[PDB]
Amino acid sequence: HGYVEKPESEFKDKISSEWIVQIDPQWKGDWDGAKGDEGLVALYKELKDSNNAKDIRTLLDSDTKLYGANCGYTNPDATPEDPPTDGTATFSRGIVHAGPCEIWLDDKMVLQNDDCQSAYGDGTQETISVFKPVDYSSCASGGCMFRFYWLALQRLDGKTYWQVYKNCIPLS
Amino acid sequence: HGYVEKPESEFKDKISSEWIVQIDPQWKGDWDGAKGDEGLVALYKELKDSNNAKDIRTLLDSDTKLYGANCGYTNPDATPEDPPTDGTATFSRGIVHAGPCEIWLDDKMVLQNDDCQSAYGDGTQETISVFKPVDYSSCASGGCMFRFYWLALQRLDGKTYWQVYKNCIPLSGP
Ligand SMILES: [Cu+2]
Ligand SMILES: [Cu+2]
Repeated sequence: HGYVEKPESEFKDKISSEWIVQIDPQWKGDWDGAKGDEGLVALYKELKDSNNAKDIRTLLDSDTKLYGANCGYTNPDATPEDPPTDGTATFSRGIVHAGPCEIWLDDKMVLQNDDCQSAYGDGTQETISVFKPVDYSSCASGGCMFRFYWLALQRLDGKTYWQVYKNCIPLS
Repeated sequence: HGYVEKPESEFKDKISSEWIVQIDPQWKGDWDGAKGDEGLVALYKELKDSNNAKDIRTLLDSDTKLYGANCGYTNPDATPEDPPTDGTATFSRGIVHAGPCEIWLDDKMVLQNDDCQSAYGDGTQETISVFKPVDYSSCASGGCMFRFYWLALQRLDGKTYWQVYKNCIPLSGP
């Protein structure tokens, strides 16, 4: 759960920290047989390779009925805001689910990791997750759309689920 | 997870300890706000009272799309077997989810609890769950269908779900 807080996510309607969808894994594999967070991540990395996938955006953007609405619950129509000046993005809390995440500035993939839980925080909810480094130089011209993608790999009584989080924030 | 082991569940095809369905709570209430297993059970009891429900079978039988196929993955047309002789039924493992369960022999409800995790075992998977007491006397003349229902109350990241478990086992008379 959570949303990007810097830059500040905006909502048209209700504020929500929830995933946009929560579905069965769509890449065929032995998801249920993986040993814990490290197992889910390791399997993800293995399936990423054999599906020939360079990033999660391509997958998550390919079908909004299966992978959820563009921008999730966030509002791309919001008043654009100034990019951060410190080369970071900040989540609204600590990431406590394993899985890959990505930041794009328009068509430029500026940050990517197979397990953002370990890369950008300490796995506790208390420690704010800080996405860094982020180069916002491509935005200084005429702005950009900041897009955040996160695929959390989750378990409920032995069964693995994919949770999809999407945020969009316009920058000037 | 699990299935009734005594009497012995027979499976239509694949053997499965899984629920037949897993769905949003269908009774409106503050399911996500309940504090743990104790809270989930306490909330069930309140909504049971206000929905005027005497059992879970009526609800779970009312819509077999929403609440899953009759008999789950089990075969009610298996060779009938002799009822247990010791006034008990045995689960295939220990129950480790909170929530109500009940046992019917045809239209007779012979066991019910709002929280079978605490009533019929110790909350560990290792300790086998044993439903008791069960009176099988109605099966003597002409056999009976044994039905097990269980509504498990589960959380996944602050969101509550209902898991529905159903087993049917045919028992013989003399
Ligand atoms: Cu979450
Ligand atoms: Cu289970």
